[PDB]
Amino acid sequence: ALEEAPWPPPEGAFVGFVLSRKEPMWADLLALAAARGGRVHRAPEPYKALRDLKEARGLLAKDLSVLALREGLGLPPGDDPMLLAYLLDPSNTTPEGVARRYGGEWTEEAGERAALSERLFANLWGRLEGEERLLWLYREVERPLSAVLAHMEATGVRLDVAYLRALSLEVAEEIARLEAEVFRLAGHPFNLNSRDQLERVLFDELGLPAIGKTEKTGKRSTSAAVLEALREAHPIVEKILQYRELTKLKSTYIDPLPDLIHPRTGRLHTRFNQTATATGRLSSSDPNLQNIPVRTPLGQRIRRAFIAEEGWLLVALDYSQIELRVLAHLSGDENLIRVFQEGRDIHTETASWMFGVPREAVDPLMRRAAKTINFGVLYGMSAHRLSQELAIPYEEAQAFIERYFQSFPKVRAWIEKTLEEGRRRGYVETLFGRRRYVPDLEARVKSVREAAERMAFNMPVQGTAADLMKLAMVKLFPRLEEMGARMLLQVHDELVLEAPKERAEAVARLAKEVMEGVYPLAVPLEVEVGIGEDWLSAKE
DNA sequence: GACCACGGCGCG
DNA sequence: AAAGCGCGCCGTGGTC
Ligand SMILES: Nc1ccn([C@H]2C[C@H](O)[C@@H](COP(=O)(O)OP(=O)(O)OP(=O)(O)O)O2)c(=O)n1
Ligand SMILES: [Mg+2]
Ligand SMILES: [Mg+2]
Ligand SMILES: [Mg+2]
Repeated sequence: ALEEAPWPPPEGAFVGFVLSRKEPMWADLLALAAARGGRVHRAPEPYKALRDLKEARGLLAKDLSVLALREGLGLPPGDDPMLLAYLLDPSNTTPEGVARRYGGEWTEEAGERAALSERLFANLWGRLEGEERLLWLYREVERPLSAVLAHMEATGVRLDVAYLRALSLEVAEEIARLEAEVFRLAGHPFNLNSRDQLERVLFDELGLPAIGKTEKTGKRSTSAAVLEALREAHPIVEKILQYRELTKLKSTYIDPLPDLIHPRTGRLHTRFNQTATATGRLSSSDPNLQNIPVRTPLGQRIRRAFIAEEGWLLVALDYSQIELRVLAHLSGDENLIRVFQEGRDIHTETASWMFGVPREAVDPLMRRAAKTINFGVLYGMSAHRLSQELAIPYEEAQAFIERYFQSFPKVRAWIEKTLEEGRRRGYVETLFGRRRYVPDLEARVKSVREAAERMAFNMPVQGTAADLMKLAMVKLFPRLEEMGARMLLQVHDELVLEAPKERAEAVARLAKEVMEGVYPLAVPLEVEVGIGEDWLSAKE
């Protein structure tokens, strides 16, 4: 179809490329092509050809940019049809689907990918015309953010490998102690990793009371919540919970991470997926660095393995109570606004009630426990679940939920208004106009409809917080480059940077200010910042 | 060796 | 498990 023309392509051409594997830091670049003006140009040798491009423009542009950075080439990502489609409808998350939906087919040939990028860009650009607010998000947030993400991905983070290896050996011995006790208590060995085998042991052999059922298959659940309720019924329960905690951490973090160090950089490299969530948040994968443990003693030990380069420090910055502040702005609730104008902390207040201690006596881990409670209740947690999680009577859980919303009267009104508009329009939106379609708001099945409602009224809050963080990253990145500091990770409302020791204090101050001032709301945004040699010490 | 669905669980 | 929401990865079980 397209006239095949000699490499290289003219400037502004759209690229297509094929990787040996999905991870750009680990992939071999198998093929590269570009398309423009009814022509397709195929590179005879992809790696060398990379040097001819001045911009990665096309589907998955960021990925190619990350591969280019890895090879020491400064090839920034530009237009990407994925970002246009994702803004039109965040269910647009794969090139396979976007292609089918907007005008072609995602194949495994670079030339075809190049032509496809060009055609999809034309069509999607046409769909965005008139959508002033989505276009603003594209130009002011998503497009420039992809460049920032590319640098983050290519930079990676330093990990204390020997430390994790040593930790693995210690945790293995403790796991053996736990499994042996579980087998002694069961009266026989079995695969303790199999929730099917454990189910039979707990509920059929030991005759414990089943408490809950699983979603898809209706099996008797062995979840931590069920085990928690059974803690008193049998000694084997506590041992299983401890085994579960250790094996989770070992199988997910301690063992896999050390093996993922890149041979060229000597660092660990995640992917920051820009078109992966329904709300506008980023996700992180291969490996996921947005869920590194932090709650338990062993989890904290693991977080300590994330460290600064010699002569550098980590700077960790985290928005205070962020979705509550966002909620205050979206809902306009006078009481909630006043909470933040007065410098109050709702997590600490709930924690002090939960644990029956003065606010001054609330420690960091008590405060963290209050977050599930505060956001749980806000986004529709049942009194039954609440009562179970707090080990208080059903009636007390009910009253806590009532006082919560009674304290902030306009919140319920905002929720109702949000749902009404979502029903009529078919979508809900963030402060900046990012959309999520929620068709099930009119489902005739109550459980399905109500589930859709909770998704719907949560999206403007979580999504607005996401837009704010993305905007802050776009503003902050060029200031960091100027100071010779690096942006390493984003964890939803937190950034982790790496700075030369002599500039770390200046970097911390500047980053705090950029993040707090990103987009003034009806309440102040506050950012907590710490500096340290490891990720744990840097969050104070 | 691969894929999936599921339950389960780590973080935000 | 339960009327929190958003993710990605683990091992098991079942295929292919
Ligand atoms: N169990 C949780 C924890 C967090 N979040 C969302 C809402 C939070 O505001 C946001 C950021 O998570 P944080 O842990 O940083 O919580 P906060 O910003 O609210 O409190 P903090 O002051 O400790 O940073 O993610 C959530 O929906 N459910
Ligand atoms: Mg926060
Ligand atoms: Mg946070
Ligand atoms: Mg799942």
